[PDB]
Amino acid sequence: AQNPNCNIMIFHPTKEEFNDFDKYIAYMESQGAHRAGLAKIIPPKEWKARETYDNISEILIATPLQQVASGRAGVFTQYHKKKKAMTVGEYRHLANSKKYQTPPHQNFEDLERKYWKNRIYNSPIYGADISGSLFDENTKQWNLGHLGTIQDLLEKECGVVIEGVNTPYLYFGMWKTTFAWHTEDMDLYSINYLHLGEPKTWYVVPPEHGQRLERLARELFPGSSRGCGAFLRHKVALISPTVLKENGIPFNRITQEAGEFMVTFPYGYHAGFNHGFNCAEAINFATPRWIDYGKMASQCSCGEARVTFSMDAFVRILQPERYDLWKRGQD
Ligand SMILES: O=C(O)CNC(=O)C(=O)O
Ligand SMILES: [Mg+2]
Ligand code: NI
Ligand SMILES: [Zn+2]
Repeated sequence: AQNPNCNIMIFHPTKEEFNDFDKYIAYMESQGAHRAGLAKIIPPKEWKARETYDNISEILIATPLQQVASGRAGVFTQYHKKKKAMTVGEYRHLANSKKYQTPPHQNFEDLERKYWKNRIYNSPIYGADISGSLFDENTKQWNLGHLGTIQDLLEKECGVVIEGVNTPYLYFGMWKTTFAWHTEDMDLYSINYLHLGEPKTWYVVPPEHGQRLERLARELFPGSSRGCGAFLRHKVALISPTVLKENGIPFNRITQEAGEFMVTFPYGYHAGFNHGFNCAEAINFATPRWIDYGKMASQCSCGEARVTFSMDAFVRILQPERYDLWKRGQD
């Protein structure tokens, strides 16, 4: 079995290997990359996402989210307080202000220590979940707006045509902005490109061990767990690496830098934080190997998780027994 310790793998495809996206995902899996839940892909030196980032300041962040924490430094939840609209240029200035800017630090490890010590005492503002793309239309390789759609993959595998669309999303971050522990909707893959700015640190649990994270989370957030049998779908819970290690949960960590892709694999729980002002683009995708994970994915039906239009058909076709309860949760 390849990669039996479930380490995060890093790939350096050649320009020729960068042509065929599906083929390269399958190659990475042939080497055991999916066992980690997360892989890094460094593009060939000949590639670029677009020519410059000099003209992005007028993008609007219609609903910036202030991420307010509750709990203790290593075990907390966050809620999202909606703020007034602002442009990317306004948000960049805010990120760089004395109130929000990255503190002085020695290296990524020092900054990680500072994150986990101090995150709960601040409320950073995240420009997350903005429909759109920063890839040039002429970028033909690994262009996240030109991937094969999940609806087409379902149709190709299973024969059933379904409604829905699959488009990317932009994330404008600042120091301490946080993504809570989660798997993707319907335990899909994700791919994330860090277009510009400061790094993003990731934590990940191997898919084969995801239920160990779920059992810990039920113990650590006992009210939330009574509320909902899949409350990690709410995307609000944080658990630090120190707490994971104290509880014997297998995990790994890695820092993504500008110009790098990350891929999350089906049922790979992940969480992390931004180092300073940055912009990422991400989208969900599927392969043939995903279908069995989609059929088995948990679902939130308590009302909280509320999701996109296109999840309806995935539940309806892959999980017909759960459909009626899940849809009640949507309504
Ligand atoms: O970058 C973020 O805030 C969160 N991203 C992801 O969870 C992802 O790409 O799958
Ligand atoms: Mg602009
Ligand atoms: Ni994700
Ligand atoms: Zn729920």
